[PDB]
Amino acid sequence: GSVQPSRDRKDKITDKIAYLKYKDPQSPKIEVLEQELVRAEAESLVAEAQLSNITRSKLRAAFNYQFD
Amino acid sequence: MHRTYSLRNSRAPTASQLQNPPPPPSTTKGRFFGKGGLAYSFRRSAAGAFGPELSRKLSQLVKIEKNVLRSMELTANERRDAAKQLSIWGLENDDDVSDITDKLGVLIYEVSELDDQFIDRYDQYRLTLKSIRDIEGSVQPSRDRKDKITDKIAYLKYKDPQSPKIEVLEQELVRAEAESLVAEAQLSNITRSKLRAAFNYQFDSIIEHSEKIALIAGYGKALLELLDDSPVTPGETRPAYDGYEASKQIIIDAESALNEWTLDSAQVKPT
Amino acid sequence: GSVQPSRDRKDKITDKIAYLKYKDPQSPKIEVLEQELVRAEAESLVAEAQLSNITRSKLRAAFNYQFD
Repeated sequence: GSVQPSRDRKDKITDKIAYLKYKDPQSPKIEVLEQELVRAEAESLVAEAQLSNITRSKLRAAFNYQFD
Repeated sequence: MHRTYSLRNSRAPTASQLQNPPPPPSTTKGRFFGKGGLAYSFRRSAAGAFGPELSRKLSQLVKIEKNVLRSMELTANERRDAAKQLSIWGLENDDDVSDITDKLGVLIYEVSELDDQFIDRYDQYRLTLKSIRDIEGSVQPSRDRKDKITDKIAYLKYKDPQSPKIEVLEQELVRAEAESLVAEAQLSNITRSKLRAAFNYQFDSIIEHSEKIALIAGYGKALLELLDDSPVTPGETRPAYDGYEASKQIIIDAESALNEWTLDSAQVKPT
Repeated sequence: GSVQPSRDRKDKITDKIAYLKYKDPQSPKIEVLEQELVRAEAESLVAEAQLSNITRSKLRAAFNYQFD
């Protein structure tokens, strides 16, 4: 649930990028939004990796404890 | 700066100062403020109060240089008006004075046009700086979030180490730290690459403008020989002016030299 | 004036293509609109060529007659 806002922000920012590049490619925020998008993409990649590790490690452990 | 090992406001004179003593301070430095305008001094303060903390000094610089640009366009219009007034006033005097004043007004109008072109280039450089201002202002929320999250981590680990959000907040903090590291790297690259490029463009505009005005000054100084300082006794009068062709040739040569000027044609060679 | 509707249609169709490919790339009219755009582009290229020839040939001739 805490990871989800990261990807929500990523999709919102990429939607804004698409809208700005479609309506007016020569926008003042031509590349600042793109750089913010790429740093958010790096953060979301780290978040997805840690989410996968923690989910798959606490599923195999909580269910192991439950089965014990 | 031409300062000296002294505790006074006096500055070390240069070779030009030794050859030509400096004139007294201008009589236009009247005591009101030197302000120019209330909006001029309030726009900067308004820009320097709100907005992101990181993009605060840069916004102040952008606003100050916008005021620079406004005052420069004002002085360009003022100088072109002065040239027009000189050309108008040249009629009442002799033919040689009229022609010389007309050519000088043409040169001053050309200087004003070059000033306007430099104004456009300055605005381009200001927009280049505005881009880095915007990117740093967008970067600032990332680090603001990082500090807020680390403060929350410290508070939670101090008040109750066995909190339900024991490690989710830490993982969110580390991913935010990775994002902030990428943001800082890209901010450094873009800031340091658009500072060295916007200022390079600004200096190119500066040297081009300076060379063009230097050529204008030299050509006007060579034109001023057609004017004569010979005084006439009250009874006598000069023969008719005949230096029209010389002035025409000198202004044609000035225009040709200005048109031919390029970046590689600059004769200024710094050591 | 008769040539102008061709380019007006070309810009309208390319705007529609951009809008459709931004809002939903997997649109049912995925490639029919693109093919219509390319055939309109060929028609507009022929129109521009003939407009240039006729304009530049009747300017040099009408003005030659006027100068005569």
